[PDB]
Amino acid sequence: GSVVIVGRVVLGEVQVLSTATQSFLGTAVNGVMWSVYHGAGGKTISGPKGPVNQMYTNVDQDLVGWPAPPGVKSLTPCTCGASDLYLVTRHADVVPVRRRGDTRGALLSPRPISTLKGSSGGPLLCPMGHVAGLFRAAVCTRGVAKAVDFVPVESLET
Ligand SMILES: CC(C)(C)[C@@H]1NC(=O)O[C@@H]2CCC[C@H]2OC/C=C/C(F)(F)c2nc3ccccc3nc2O[C@@H]2C[C@@H](C(=O)N[C@]3(C(=O)NS(=O)(=O)C4(C)CC4)C[C@H]3C(F)F)N(C2)C1=O
Ligand SMILES: [Zn+2]
Repeated sequence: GSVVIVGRVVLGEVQVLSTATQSFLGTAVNGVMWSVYHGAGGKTISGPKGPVNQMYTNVDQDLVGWPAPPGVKSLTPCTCGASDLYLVTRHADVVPVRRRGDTRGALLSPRPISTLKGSSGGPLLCPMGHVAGLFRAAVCTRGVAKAVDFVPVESLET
């Protein structure tokens, strides 16, 4: 009934999060580990110090947030306005993405949806290594991902 940290992706470190049935990612920004509601629901983040309740819960935007667990360093928000981004997956892959709006980004090369499955909550990074967005959904046709939908980093504030 809680979310557990089961690993990380070393870039800054993205957290690999798991429930009893699902696994996804968590990205710390502004002292808050953000993730997606469709993975974590309203569940707490567990750990040796005891369960911690979510401090942010938005079902409409599919965005949730816990206070960053001790040791989870926050990534730097992107302020350079880059349009060439990089999606970090749970498998440490770094998929180039061309931003085509506030919440959308086109893939330079279509990827099978299976390779992006489980990477919701991962960051989209700019050429400087700063987080410009948070992976939420994929634009899928014939089982192939041609674009992604993400929560803009501007929405990841206190
Ligand atoms: C066809 C498709 C690809 C399955 C689907 N595309 C899709 O919907 O595209 C349209 C067009 C562009 C945006 C989107 O508009 C609808 C908005 C969807 C949403 F995201 F805002 C969302 N809000 C919710 C809020 C509350 C409760 C449930 C919600 N459920 C949602 O959507 C659901 C979930 C989301 C998802 O699967 N995300 C990913 C992922 O990895 N998850 S996961 O870790 O394996 C796992 C399931 C363990 C947690 C990255 C994408 C993929 F790479 F795996 N979905 C379905 C999709 O992406
Ligand atoms: Zn930047």
